[PDB]
Amino acid sequence: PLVFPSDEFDASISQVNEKINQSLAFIRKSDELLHN
Amino acid sequence: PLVFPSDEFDASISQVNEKINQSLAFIRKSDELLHN
Amino acid sequence: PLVFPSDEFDASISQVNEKINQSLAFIRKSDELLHNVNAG
Amino acid sequence: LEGEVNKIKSALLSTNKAVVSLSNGVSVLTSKVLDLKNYIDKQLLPIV
Amino acid sequence: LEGEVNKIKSALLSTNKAVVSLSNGVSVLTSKVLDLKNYIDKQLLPIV
Amino acid sequence: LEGEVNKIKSALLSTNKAVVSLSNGVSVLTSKVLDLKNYIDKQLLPIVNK
Repeated sequence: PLVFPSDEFDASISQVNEKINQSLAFIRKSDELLHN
Repeated sequence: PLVFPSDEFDASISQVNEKINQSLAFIRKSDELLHN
Repeated sequence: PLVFPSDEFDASISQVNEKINQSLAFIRKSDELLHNVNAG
Repeated sequence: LEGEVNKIKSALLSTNKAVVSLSNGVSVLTSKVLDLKNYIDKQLLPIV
Repeated sequence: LEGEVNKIKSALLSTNKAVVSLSNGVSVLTSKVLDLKNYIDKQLLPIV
Repeated sequence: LEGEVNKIKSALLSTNKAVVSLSNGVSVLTSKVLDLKNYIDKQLLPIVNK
């Protein structure tokens, strides 16, 4: 039988997208300061 | 017969490289100013 | 025997992780210097 | 010192754009890796 | 000027956290790509 | 402030190198992902089919 470890895979990919958005947020603040 | 969506996939991978390239170009302009 | 190009795949993946580390080593240095400029 | 600081500000602005550009690229790459996993799971496995 | 750079110092600090975040992202993504390759090699292929 | 406008300069320079590195890391990851896709497409499927 073949059972892909799918739910973990999906949770990890969501963790990746979360880190990407955090990244964009830290940048959004750096830009803010600069424009001040 | 299964048919992999291998044309939109190439196109997406191509845009990923373009962004990696843009990223490098921006750092190039940043190091330039700093060296100036 | 189809054969997955495994040895080369693992080599590349190891190169990716080695680059992530060097990236973080550069950031560590940048922070170290920035906490050296003045105060909070 | 004015421009010295005004040069650095401009560089940092390019650097920020660099990080955003890379993040967007990783975002796209992440969806394609998900696509590969879903293809293997939903399309390939059921037939093997 | 104490301030114009002040923002810059804090701005670079936030830019640095952005890179640490994207790095952690890329790090997890890398493990998943490795998982796929291992799944195809050790699970799928033997049965194909 | 002088010696501090230079510190920040050296820090940014290190931050830029941090981005160049991560970018090269992602570049290689991208080529491996394409590799996986091509393997499934050009090597696996044809056998999973005929």
